[PDB]
Amino acid sequence: FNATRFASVYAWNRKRISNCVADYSVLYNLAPFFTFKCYGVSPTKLND
Amino acid sequence: EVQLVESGGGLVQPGRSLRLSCAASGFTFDDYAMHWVRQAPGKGLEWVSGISWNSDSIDYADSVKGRFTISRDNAKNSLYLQMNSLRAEDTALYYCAKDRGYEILTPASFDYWGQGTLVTVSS
Amino acid sequence: DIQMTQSPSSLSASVGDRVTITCRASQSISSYLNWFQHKPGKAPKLLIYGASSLQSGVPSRFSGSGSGTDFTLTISSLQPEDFATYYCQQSYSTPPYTFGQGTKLEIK
Amino acid sequence: KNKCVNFNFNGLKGTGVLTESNKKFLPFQQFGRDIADTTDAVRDPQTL
Amino acid sequence: GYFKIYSKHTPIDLPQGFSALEPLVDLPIGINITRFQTLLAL
Amino acid sequence: SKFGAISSVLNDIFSRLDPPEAEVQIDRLITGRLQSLQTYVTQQLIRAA
Repeated sequence: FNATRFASVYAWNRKRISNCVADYSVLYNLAPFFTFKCYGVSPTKLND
Repeated sequence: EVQLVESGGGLVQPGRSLRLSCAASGFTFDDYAMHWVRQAPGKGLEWVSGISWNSDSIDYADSVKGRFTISRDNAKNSLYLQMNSLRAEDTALYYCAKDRGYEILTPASFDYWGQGTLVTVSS
Repeated sequence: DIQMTQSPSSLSASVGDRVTITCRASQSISSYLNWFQHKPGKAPKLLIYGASSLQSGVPSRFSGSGSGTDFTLTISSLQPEDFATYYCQQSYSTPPYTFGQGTKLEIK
Repeated sequence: KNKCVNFNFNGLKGTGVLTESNKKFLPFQQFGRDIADTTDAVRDPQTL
Repeated sequence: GYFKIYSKHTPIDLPQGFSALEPLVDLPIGINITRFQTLLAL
Repeated sequence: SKFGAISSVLNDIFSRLDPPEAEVQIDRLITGRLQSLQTYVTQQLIRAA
C-alpha cells in the first residue's frame, strides 16, 4: 500500500501473501481509503 | 532519520562555475524525485530545480534556465548541481530536498530536507 | 501565474496561547497547499502536506484547514520550541512550487 | 477435552466434545468428514 | 496457477493393479505451460 | 446441499458475513431444508397408508 509507484491496469501487478499474521485494522482506520467495499465477506469479520 | 549531506559550497568570482553534490543514505533512492531550492539571506524560500526518480523529466526555474544543470547518480545514491555563469544575486543558501513522489510536477511536495550549503559569488 | 500573500508577518503570544496564521492565494488551487516550518538554525521541516493532512512524527497541536483560495494553520498549545518561520507553498499552478513570504512567530 | 465446549479452529466454529482419534490421516490430510458430510475429525494447528 | 505434483513409488508394460497417488507437492508458480521434455542421465 | 447459498454450513455463514445478508442466506437454507423434510414426511404418510 505504501508503494511509491503502481503498474498500469493492463499490466497489473500481483503479489502473493502467505505464512504470516494479517491485521486489517491498519487498512480500516485510515481515512484516505474511501472506497472499501467487499464481496462475499463482511469487512468487520476480516479480523477473525 | 534520512540523511542529506551537501558539499561543493564556497566563494567564487562572478562568471565562474562551481559544483555541488548531495548524498542521501536514509531511504531508497531509485524511486524518489529530488529538488534543489534556494533561500536568500534576507528573503524566503524559493525553488530552483528538480529531477525525477530517473533522468526523464527535468525542470529548472525560469530565472535560471540555460545556466544551471542537474545530474543524478543512483548507483552511489547522490545527485549533483552544476552552477554556471554565476552572478552577484546567487549568493544564497541552497537546500537539497527530496520529493514525496516520483515525478517532477506533482501536487506532492518535499517531505524531508537537509541542512543548506552556503555559496558566495563575489570578489 | 499565482500570488500568495501572508496577512500576518510577526505575531506575539505566550506559552499558553493559541495562534492562527493565514495564507491567501490569487486564485483557487483546489486545496493543494503545504505548510513548512523553518528553524533559523537548522534545516526547515514540513508540517502539513495537502490541505489538512498531518505529516507523521510531528505533534498533533498544529492543525491545517481551508480550501479554494485561502488556507489557515492553527497552533493550540504553543510549546516553547515552536519559534520558527512558517511558509505556505502551492503545487497546483503552472509556476512550479512557488513559495510565499515568511511569517515570523515570537512568544512574549 | 472430554466435555461440551465451543471450539474455533482456523475460523471453523462449532460446539462439541473433542476426544482422542484413532484415525490415521495421511500426513497431508488436514480436515476430516464422514459419510454424512459432517466435520467429525480435525487436526490442531498448534500440535499435529 | 498452481503446479500440483503427485507421486507414488512401487517395488516391481504397465502392471495391472490399483494404486492411488497421494498429493505430494504444490507449487505456487502461476505461469503458462504448453510443452515439456524429460531429463535423462547418460 | 447448499440450496443456492454460498455455503452449506451455518457457522461459516455466521463467521463470514454480517447479519444483513447472512439473514438472506440462512433463510434460503432454511426454506430448502424445510421443503426436503416436508417431502420426506409426505412420502412417509403415503407409505404408511
